[PDB]
Amino acid sequence: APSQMERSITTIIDTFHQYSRKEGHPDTLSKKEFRQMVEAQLATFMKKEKRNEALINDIMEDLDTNQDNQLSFEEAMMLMAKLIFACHEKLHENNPRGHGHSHGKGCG
Amino acid sequence: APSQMERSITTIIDTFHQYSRKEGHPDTLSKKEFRQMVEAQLATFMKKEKRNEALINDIMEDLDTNQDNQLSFEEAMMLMAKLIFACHEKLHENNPRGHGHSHGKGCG
Ligand SMILES: [Ca+2]
Ligand SMILES: [Ca+2]
Ligand SMILES: [Ca+2]
Ligand SMILES: [Ca+2]
Ligand code: NA
Ligand code: NA
Ligand SMILES: [Zn+2]
Ligand SMILES: [Zn+2]
Ligand SMILES: [Zn+2]
Ligand SMILES: [Zn+2]
Repeated sequence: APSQMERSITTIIDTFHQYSRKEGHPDTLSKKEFRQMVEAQLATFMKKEKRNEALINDIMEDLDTNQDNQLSFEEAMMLMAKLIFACHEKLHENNPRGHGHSHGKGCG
Repeated sequence: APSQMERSITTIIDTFHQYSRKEGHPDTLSKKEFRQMVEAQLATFMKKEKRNEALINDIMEDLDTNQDNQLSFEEAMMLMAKLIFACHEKLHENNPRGHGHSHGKGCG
């Protein structure tokens, strides 16, 4: 049976593929594909990015390290890593200790 | 609403926490916690690891880079990165092109 740790790893690759096969090379993200994925799959984690196209342009040029105007699976995971670490930090920030009660914000 | 890219990032941190808070430091994985997580959450991705304790010992000592006998969230993600990249490779291997039909193996 697939554990929830296994589904999360699969869903990440499944979601990258859902946007990489749309145009151009089927295993890389064009600008249109990456903006489409970001606006549709990272709308809460990147609430300021979806509406501010000026930010997606900065992110695309930082992730595209080999400067071929598309994001390989390796280049796109660099963002997924930064999100996981940032979500882990915020999750500890939204859950302070010593209050004597739970918090249910998660990360944003 | 939480996209499936957002749930996967949350479930990864939620699963690491489910095993890190059991004993010792609540944000790190002891040996018992990491073996417990691996055997319960990576049973298919690491089918040879769950039954072969000799492998979990190698993995624990490679992930524990600062040699304090526990895995921080940063040290444990190094494994999660290798799994994602290995699952992405195997997913292309299990889905050859040109057969004229789909494949449903995913990755193992
Ligand atoms: Ca593409
Ligand atoms: Ca590139
Ligand atoms: Ca612990
Ligand atoms: Ca350590
Ligand atoms: Na690739
Ligand atoms: Na930490
Ligand atoms: Zn791929
Ligand atoms: Zn409180
Ligand atoms: Zn934590
Ligand atoms: Zn076939």
